[PDB]
Amino acid sequence: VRKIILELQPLSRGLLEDYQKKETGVPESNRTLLLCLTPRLNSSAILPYFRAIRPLSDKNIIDKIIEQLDKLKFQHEPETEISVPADTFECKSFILTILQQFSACLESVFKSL
Amino acid sequence: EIVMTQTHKFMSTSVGDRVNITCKASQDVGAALAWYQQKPGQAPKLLIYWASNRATGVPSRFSGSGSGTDFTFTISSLEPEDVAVYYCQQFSSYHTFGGGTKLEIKRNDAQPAVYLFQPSPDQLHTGSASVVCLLNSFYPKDINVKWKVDGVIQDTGIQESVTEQDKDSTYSLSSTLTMSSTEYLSHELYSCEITHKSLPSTLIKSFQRSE
Amino acid sequence: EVQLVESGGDLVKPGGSLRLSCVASGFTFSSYVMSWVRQIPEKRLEWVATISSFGSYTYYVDAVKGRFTISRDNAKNTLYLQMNSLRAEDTAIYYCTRQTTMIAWFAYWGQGTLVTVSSASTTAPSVFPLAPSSGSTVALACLVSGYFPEPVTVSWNSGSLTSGVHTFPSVLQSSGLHSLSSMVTVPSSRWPSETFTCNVVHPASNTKVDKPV
Repeated sequence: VRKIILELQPLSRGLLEDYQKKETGVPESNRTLLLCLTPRLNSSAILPYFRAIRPLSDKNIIDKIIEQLDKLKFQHEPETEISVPADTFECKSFILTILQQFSACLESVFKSL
Repeated sequence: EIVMTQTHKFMSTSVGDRVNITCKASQDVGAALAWYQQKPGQAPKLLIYWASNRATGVPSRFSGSGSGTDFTFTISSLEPEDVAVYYCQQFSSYHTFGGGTKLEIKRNDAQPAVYLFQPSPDQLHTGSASVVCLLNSFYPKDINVKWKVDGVIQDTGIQESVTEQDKDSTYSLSSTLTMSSTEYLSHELYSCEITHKSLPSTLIKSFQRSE
Repeated sequence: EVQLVESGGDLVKPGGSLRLSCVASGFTFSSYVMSWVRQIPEKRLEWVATISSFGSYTYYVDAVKGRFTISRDNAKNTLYLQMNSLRAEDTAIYYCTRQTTMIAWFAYWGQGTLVTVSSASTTAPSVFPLAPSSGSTVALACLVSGYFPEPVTVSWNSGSLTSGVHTFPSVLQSSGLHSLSSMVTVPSSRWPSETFTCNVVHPASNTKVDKPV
């Protein structure tokens, strides 16, 4: 479990910082999207969001993230179907909030361990 | 670098009136503009982003419009708590701010009370001489104070200090002419000459040093 | 609630250094871009520097490049501004701000910390009484000359005289010292039969003067 956190952390940090550098004027969504814990890390609550933004992001990093989180998922656990905002500004806020909360979850879980 | 121009440093408005504050960008910024309000002693507060989105909790009388290079911040009906400085800011590229537009309350014209003070003997002992012209409780803000020593207009040695709009909407201002004590002692007639909308002709306050 | 608290502003000489800190609470600090904005005494705003979540990317305004360094310590929820080779025009209130990406607007501001760069050392004011040059009223004044740093407080007759007092805003002289004037209008019966005094306090130099007019 510490192993998956450490594998994911550079991927998450890079995705967030690259978005902060490339995207200008992204509004605050004020939404909670990712549920960090279940109490173990909550792959089934986090995974659908990454599946939903895969076409909008770096598919290669996303695929690595998904492969890591799949290892922390019960096969029986169902995944919510995610609604990605269609409006361009809402869609960037949606992506940005996912990256922020994923970063925060891993940092939180790491302090736990 | 994208230069943001607010043409008016100050605007006079009346409570209940519509206020239009303009901001123009030197190049296209699209809609990537923000508006801030600042009151004395506080940080700026975000009001509008993406040129027209009102931030959470911002009163509905505030609004923004424009896209491209020309932007307008609008208060539909000015309220007394709206007296403040408003700044635009573009985030198309590296952050730049407009220079600010101070809103103040329009009132009836008011004539200045003018007082003129000679340098005190204690100051002259140190080698300097400050001649002090003090103007109290005038409206409007725009005023012209001219200094003449033995009839020649001075263009150096003059510091001006204007107050903020006081509680009854009038302004006060100081103008001080500083020179060496020897230079002060070489002249006789010191005049502070005031031109202002409320005065039908220039008000001259003067004194003769040799008295 | 989101809170940003700046500290470390102080007086310094040109060419000196100073380190500002901003401690943040109420949000996950490492999720956000952080920035400094300053406001000079003429009240123009100027963006200063910006740092991404984990410090990989930084931007600086040209005026401070090669003199200032922005950095952050995510463990301590702290943003820093290391300021070197300070100049007089660096004098400003420095605000810590939070942003979503590196180029955006500023929705959250701290209260600011004042940085004053001046070649003048702390200087006590000289207080010069300005007596009238007959009437219903007369005007008395005090020139509070050449002090640093701001502010002074001026009162009249140990504060008993408040009506008709007018203290003007201070102006900065090329020497780096400030001056202002204070005046009062009194009923003409009260002068010159009574004595009037202006009381000037300069906290920074811990000096108190009473000058009779």
